[PDB]
Amino acid sequence: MDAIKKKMQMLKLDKENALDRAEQAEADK
Amino acid sequence: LNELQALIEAHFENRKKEEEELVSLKDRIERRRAERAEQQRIRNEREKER
Amino acid sequence: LSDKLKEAETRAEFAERSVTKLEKSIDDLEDELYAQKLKYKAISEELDHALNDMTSI
Repeated sequence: MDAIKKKMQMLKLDKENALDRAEQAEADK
Repeated sequence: LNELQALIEAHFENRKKEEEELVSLKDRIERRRAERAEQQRIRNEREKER
Repeated sequence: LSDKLKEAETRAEFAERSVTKLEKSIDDLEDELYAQKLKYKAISEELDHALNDMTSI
């Protein structure tokens, strides 16, 4: 299931980026 | 990732088609070989009857 | 020759029985290979078809 090892990484990046923003958005105050 | 799409379909389409065809193609070869087994049974019966 | 015949007949009968045992074992292998392929590629290849869907999303 390499198709999702790869989809996982894509979604992981999408959330990590959204999360980076969630954390920054809160961190920015 | 055009490759995930190429792979998701290549894995499925190339294999389901080639593989299921081998299943049924060989099933017929096997059935014919099973008929040979029946024909040997027939041959053995005929030799005994003669 | 009577003994050679009984022995050859034993061999012929042996071979008929051995062949019978192998007629059975060839059919068992013909059916086991069949069943294993029929269930194995049919299930695991199906599982790879399911991969096509399982790994979607």
